[PDB]
Amino acid sequence: MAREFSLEKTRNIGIMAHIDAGKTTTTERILYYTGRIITITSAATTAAWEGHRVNIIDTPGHVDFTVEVERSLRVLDGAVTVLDAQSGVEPQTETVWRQATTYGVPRIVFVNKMDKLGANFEYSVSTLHDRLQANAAPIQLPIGAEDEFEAIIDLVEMKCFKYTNDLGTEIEEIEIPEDHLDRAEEARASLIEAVAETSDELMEKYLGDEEISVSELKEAIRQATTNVEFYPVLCGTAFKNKGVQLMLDAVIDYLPSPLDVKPIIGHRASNPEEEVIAKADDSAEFAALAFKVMTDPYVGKLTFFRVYSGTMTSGSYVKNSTKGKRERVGRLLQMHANSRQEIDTVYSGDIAAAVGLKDTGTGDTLCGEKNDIILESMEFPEPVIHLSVEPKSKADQDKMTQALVKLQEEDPTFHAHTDEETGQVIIGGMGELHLDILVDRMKKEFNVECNVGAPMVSYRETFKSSAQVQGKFSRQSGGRGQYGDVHIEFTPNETGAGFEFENAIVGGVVPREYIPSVEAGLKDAMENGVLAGYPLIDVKAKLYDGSYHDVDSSEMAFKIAASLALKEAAKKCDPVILEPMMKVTIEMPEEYMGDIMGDVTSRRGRVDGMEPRGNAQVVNAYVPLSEMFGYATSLRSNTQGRGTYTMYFDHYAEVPKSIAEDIIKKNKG
Amino acid sequence: NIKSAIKRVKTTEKAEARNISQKSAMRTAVKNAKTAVSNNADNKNELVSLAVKLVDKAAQSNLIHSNKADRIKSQLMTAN
RNA sequence: AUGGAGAGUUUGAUCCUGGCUCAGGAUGAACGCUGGCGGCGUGCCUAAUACAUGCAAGUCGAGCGAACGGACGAGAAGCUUGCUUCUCUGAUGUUAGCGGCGGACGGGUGAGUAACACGUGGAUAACCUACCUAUAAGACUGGGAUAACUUCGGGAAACCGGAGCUAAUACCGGAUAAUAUUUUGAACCGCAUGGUUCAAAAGUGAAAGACGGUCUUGCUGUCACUUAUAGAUGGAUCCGCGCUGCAUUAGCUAGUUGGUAAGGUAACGGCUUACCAAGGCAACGAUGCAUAGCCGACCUGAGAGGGUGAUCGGCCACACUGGAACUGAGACACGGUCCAGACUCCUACGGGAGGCAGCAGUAGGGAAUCUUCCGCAAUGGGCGAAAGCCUGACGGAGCAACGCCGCGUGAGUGAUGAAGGUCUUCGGAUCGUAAAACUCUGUUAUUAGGGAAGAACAUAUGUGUAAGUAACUGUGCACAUCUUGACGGUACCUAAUCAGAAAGCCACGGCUAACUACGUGCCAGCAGCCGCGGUAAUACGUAGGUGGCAAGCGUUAUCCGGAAUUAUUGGGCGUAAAGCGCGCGUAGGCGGUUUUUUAAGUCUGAUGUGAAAGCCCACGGCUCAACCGUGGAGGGUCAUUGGAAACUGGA
Ligand SMILES: CC(=O)O[C@H]1C[C@@]2(C)[C@@H](C[C@@H](O)[C@H]3[C@@]4(C)CC[C@@H](O)[C@@H](C)[C@@H]4CC[C@@]32C)/C1=C(\CCC=C1CCCC1)C(=O)O
Ligand SMILES: Nc1nc2c(ncn2[C@@H]2O[C@H](COP(=O)(O)OP(=O)(O)O)[C@@H](O)[C@H]2O)c(=O)[nH]1
Ligand SMILES: [Mg+2]
Ligand SMILES: [Mg+2]
Ligand SMILES: [Mg+2]
Ligand SMILES: [Mg+2]
Ligand SMILES: [Mg+2]
Ligand SMILES: [Mg+2]
Ligand SMILES: [Mg+2]
Ligand SMILES: [Mg+2]
Ligand SMILES: [Mg+2]
Ligand SMILES: [Mg+2]
Ligand SMILES: [Mg+2]
Repeated sequence: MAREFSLEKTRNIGIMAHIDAGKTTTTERILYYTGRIITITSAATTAAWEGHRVNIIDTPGHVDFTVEVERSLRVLDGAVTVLDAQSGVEPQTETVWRQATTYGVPRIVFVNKMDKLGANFEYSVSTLHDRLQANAAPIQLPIGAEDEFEAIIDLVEMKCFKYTNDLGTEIEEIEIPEDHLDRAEEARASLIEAVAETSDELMEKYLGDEEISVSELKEAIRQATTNVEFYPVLCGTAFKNKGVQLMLDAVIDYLPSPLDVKPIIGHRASNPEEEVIAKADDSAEFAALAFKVMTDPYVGKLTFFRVYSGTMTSGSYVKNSTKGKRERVGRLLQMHANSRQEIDTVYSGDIAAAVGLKDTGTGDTLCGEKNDIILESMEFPEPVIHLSVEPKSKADQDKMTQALVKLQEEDPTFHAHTDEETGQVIIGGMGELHLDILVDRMKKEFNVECNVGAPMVSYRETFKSSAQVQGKFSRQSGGRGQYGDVHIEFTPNETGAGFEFENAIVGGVVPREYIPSVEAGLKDAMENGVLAGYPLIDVKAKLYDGSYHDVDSSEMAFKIAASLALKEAAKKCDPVILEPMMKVTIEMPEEYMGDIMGDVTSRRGRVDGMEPRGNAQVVNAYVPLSEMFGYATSLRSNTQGRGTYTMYFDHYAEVPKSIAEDIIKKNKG
Repeated sequence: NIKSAIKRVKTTEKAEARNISQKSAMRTAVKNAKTAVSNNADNKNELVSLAVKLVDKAAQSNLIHSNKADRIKSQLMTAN
């Protein structure tokens, strides 16, 4: 009938932070407080705070699970960034901060764990300023640290809250203590200056020395936050129930609504160039983005989607504009702190779960049947680690393929593909932990035990020395008589130039009919390895002389002659084995540049160069693909998780003597 | 389980108790009458009459069928 | 008479034989491309796989006690006569519980079943039947409990016990009543056993009240109750005949076959037990193995036949698996009970719970099959005196070109053969009256108005009439009136605006309707068969044109046809596949001429039946048609009965 909460009272927020910062504890406390006049599950939970609807998505911290952070920030409006008080900003805090910046999501910072030993609110704020270069300012002050932490001074209203217990109840609202009054006034001045740096009207009002009203200051903070120019910093301890109510109040006061957020732009299916703006309007056409897909053992497949514009009722038909198919919405569910509720309708700015959608994966657009809009999808990182996977029992390969398909639908960042050259199935993921979890899930949930290893590297062969060679084949002894003869000069071609066949035949000594057959025989014999079984590349074969018989000459005979010529050329030209070399670009803070270059040179690679980029450094190198195994883990260990890299096939290079000998021995036996 | 089904369970148990009591009584009377007829006793006719009374009351209660009661009476009164 | 088509391919060529292949029809179809609408149908064929969640069986207060509730309207004035308690009356009402009836129907499924399961025709003098109808006779007199409820105790829950009290149309004794049981006599009759009627006696139990009218507690209406005999309905058993593959399955059977006695059952019966005997089945296919629900019907075929057993109707069987009984008229019971088993779930760890092959839906399997929708308004069912409650039966709506049927995507004029594509002999030909342009229409579509039928009723209110009454109320019937629609403001109708939103698929070597240009060059590729492709490709890909169809068109799968290619209709065995190497001989098949007789086959007439729906013919109603409805015709190797004697069979 009528939406229980208006667009002006909706808050779609995500809790994000470094590992063990307290995201789950904070979410649990928030749910408990919203539910009182708690198991955390499902993509999003719906609650109510002070007449406002709050959708909460709790995100993972590990860099291995950046997919969840991406897919949540895509559909969310605001974010709460949690910081450990003792350490402030950490590497995954930085990563989630950059993701939120890329998605233009307003953020409020919350310094959790104030009661922990070593907690330093000022140091955490300084880390916000330095590590992130963020216009963040406190809107509160902590009275006490560690066990002494006992009150929070709200600076906007210059009011102290004293917490008398860890239960989160019986908070005393009092005036700021006199000894802390000067510090509170200084902090309020700093906050006002920070906001005024973005607001010109507030800047003039502050320069005029006139007192700032509470409502005016709250409005200015809201404007700056929703513009993503300011970051309010709060403090508390979710474990001991201090500051959670203040954090919720800040969520209401400063984080935006689906109206305050910037609009969404999509492309018409039939007019990709055409742009459609989908504002938060119930009366507009229905468009929503499916951001999560799971299987609930009780209700079946659940599709969690965020609705941007329009409304949609359960028990109807919608269009999957991305797939261009029709989906039956049979049931709509919303997950609360303790139970799931069936809801008959979903409006703009609501996160819900549909039951009965078939062939609707994450990132799909669900639009009204008549409409054909397509909203912007999500971009996820490319794989950073690759492993060759294979079932321990070959009888489960079909089960393995089906499990891989289902897992790829569940997880965008997990990829599986077959390599033609090596015939191996390779799984790519965001990290060792990611791949280990996926392997265990395949083993147990899908009952396909698999073993994983380093992917095989497809080597090549080449000729290092030039030589003129002859291939003759005479088979007149029995029955049909065959004759073939060729004289070919094999030359090391310029690396990367590929095979080049030249026909320097004079006088028709080799009939022009058989020359293509000679070239084809050379191509086949080069496809077959001459030193270790790998294809031969980068060779110039010049057919410069030969002989033929008016009857015995045949295409097969000349192919035999070409094969013999290649065999003798392999005997005489000292072939070598080539290995793929990857152009590798490594981005990291300069303080780890020496470690990165040392690791590159230890991987048998060479450092091509270095160059600043933004606030970090980029190192360009060439490393063997074989030596690039497990590089992401080493890079993260060297850079405290701050280093990233990309690698692309660049060229082939000669394998060292010992490595080539080992390869030859392995292939022979 | 249906409400009426639970109720029917209760009523079935009650009816079974009553029916088994009555059937046991009538069977005992029938056996006594048969023994008295087999070995002549001064109580023979009275026992046979009691057996017939209980047999007919059982047939009317539907514990046994009318034809079953008829067979019992026929054999009992042919022996007697 | 209503009905029957062939073609390619073995060769240098030929005729024959012979297989392979194609043109037709069909589908619960799937897939590929494409896709406008309406009507009527159809839609998990796979996993009788497992199932979250909601709903699918209740009803009766006019059977019963109790509890809650509190009108209408009592009393004191708090001086508030509008608000107040208990000392009342307490009506209209509601309910957990006892009791009655219904949960055995309705709905699902096809696992099992090769069997009197099913079909057809018969039989029961071997049977049973609540509710319903008719007739006749009754309903007399007493009693003891218990649920609920209160209290005490134990539990997470499921819920448990102990004590005390109270009802009934709950339960029980006694009284009278029999066509039922025993005995005796008599009469008549039949298909062995036996059946029907009459007369004597002995044993012998039934029941209940509720709501009203008249009020004389006497009479009495409706409903309900009991006994007996009939009707109706439903069920049970037996039997002839029919109904499937294999002998690379030949022996099977020991309660087995018969008799006697008893027990048991609604009922007959080795149904079961005790005894005696050694019988019973089987090449006319026993036994074993495999597969299968059967039928009406459905597809195909000229027919004979062949294939199938969705939707709809009948019969059967099953309800997680196996066994059992209870209650009951009826079950050995889908949403009952007990036990065992597998599996699953909850738990406070003490202990508890469950069965979608009901309707939706989930997971899974799959090439593949739908909404966790609306309403009891119609029809039907259960309960109720009735209003009414319940009803995922059912009536509707939603989805799917899945099928069939209907209508669109425009119509008239239009040479001036316009541009442009393709080909060209460079003249022209063709797309083409196609286009452009003028004129016209609005089926459709958009907008705005009007708007059905399906609805009969039941009940209630008025009278009239009929049995009974001493007379009413009531009961049956008849005529009137108020009211009852999920679909749905849907179908349909009217008015205005626009050709504007609405054509795709396959094929073009022969079979087989439709040919040319470029690209390729035994490659890429096509292909149902024969085959095509190596520079002149009507066979590969594209383009123009053409052909067939058209909201569908192609492909794949399966069935019948063509196939006389298992040949009864309707073929063969010298050389094409095919005469056992040859005797002797059993069963079986077949059998010379005449006469008399029988009526098993054979022929002919009558009667009953072969449900309904379906097919075919006719008619009627949706604007047509599909579809729907109503009559007719058809379908048996069917049965009973009466006739003929030529042939086959018997004497
Ligand atoms: C916020 C939240 O609930 O995070 C959860 C949800 C989470 C992000 C999970 C980690 C991981 O299993 C994730 C992946 C990517 C795993 C692969 C696929 O199965 C996909 C579909 C899957 C999607 C999400 C998922 C299930 C979480 C998590 C981290 C667990 C911590 C660990 C420490 C070492 C061992 C692991 C957490 O508790 O923070
Ligand atoms: N001392 C302290 N410990 C905390 C606080 N908040 C959370 N923790 C604990 O620190 C850990 C954080 O883990 P969790 O809350 O799951 O964080 P996440 O990794 O961000 O989801 C847990 O062991 C918490 O109990 C806090 O405010 N103070
Ligand atoms: Mg967490
Ligand atoms: Mg079967
Ligand atoms: Mg024929
Ligand atoms: Mg039942
Ligand atoms: Mg069930
Ligand atoms: Mg079902
Ligand atoms: Mg599947
Ligand atoms: Mg034939
Ligand atoms: Mg021969
Ligand atoms: Mg011979
Ligand atoms: Mg018929």
